Amino acid sequence: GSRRASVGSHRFKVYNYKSPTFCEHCGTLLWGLARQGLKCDACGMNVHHRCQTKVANLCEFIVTD
Ligand SMILES: [Zn+2]
Ligand SMILES: [Zn+2]
Repeated sequence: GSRRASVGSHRFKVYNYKSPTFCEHCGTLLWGLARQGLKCDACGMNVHHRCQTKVANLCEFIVTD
């Protein structure tokens, strides 16, 4: 089946956003045409590069057997 996992760290990777997107740590716009911020590979959370180390929430995602 599947489980709702909740883990201690995100897996952030630089991402190229295609529409105006806001930082899920600080709230403000991820500015630019490209490389505007980091998307978590596991849950999709978007943050600024400069906000990465400040992120304090759990990373939640569905795991399917
Ligand atoms: Zn995450
Ligand atoms: Zn931010």
